[PDB]
Amino acid sequence: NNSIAIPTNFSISVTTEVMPVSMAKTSVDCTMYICGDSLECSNLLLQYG
Amino acid sequence: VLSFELLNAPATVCGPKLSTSLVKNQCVNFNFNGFKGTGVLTDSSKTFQSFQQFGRDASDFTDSVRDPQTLRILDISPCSFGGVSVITPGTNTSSAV
Ligand SMILES: *[C@@H]1O[C@H](CO)[C@@H](O[C@@H]2O[C@H](CO)[C@@H](O)[C@H](O)[C@H]2NC(C)=O)[C@H](O)[C@H]1NC(C)=O
Ligand SMILES: *[C@@H]1O[C@H](CO)[C@@H](O)[C@H](O)[C@H]1NC(C)=O
Repeated sequence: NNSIAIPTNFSISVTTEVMPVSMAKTSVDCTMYICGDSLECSNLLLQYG
Repeated sequence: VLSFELLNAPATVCGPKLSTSLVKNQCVNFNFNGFKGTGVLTDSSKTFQSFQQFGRDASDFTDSVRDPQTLRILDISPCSFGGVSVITPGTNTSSAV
């Protein structure tokens, strides 16, 4: 109840902190993934247009 | 009763059809022993076995095929090439892109 610790010296420390900000922007073409450049499939994809 | 099988082997029994000329670096639809598709035919430097006919990609998409007359190697690429973006202003202002 009558004891206290007081520092007598110090130090300077440099630390790292790594945080992500963005990811890779991606785009997807419906044709050339569902219908592989075929005319018969591209006439059926319009119903799912 | 007749039994058929279709493998990566040279064909023995074939239907009556007359071969045509070979066109390269163009968007055409081909027919190699009944395998009909659409792509750009290019000369290829890949090496096959002594019996195999068409190679395959990672997604089971045939991209190389051997013509049964020249017995050489051809490469198939899609007619559509890459992604194309269009930059436009508003249509009420102009129509130049
Ligand atoms: C705190 O600690 C540092 C070392 O980290 C001490 O710095 C020294 O100070 C003396 C003179 O006081 C110099 O001659 C030395 O070169 C310094 N560096 C080292 C590495 O010894 C400093 O004195 C300390 N402060 C205190 C005890 O009050
Ligand atoms: C017939 O097939 C052979 C062997 O594949 C080939 O060399 C030749 O060009 C083909 N055509 C004719 C007209 O002989």
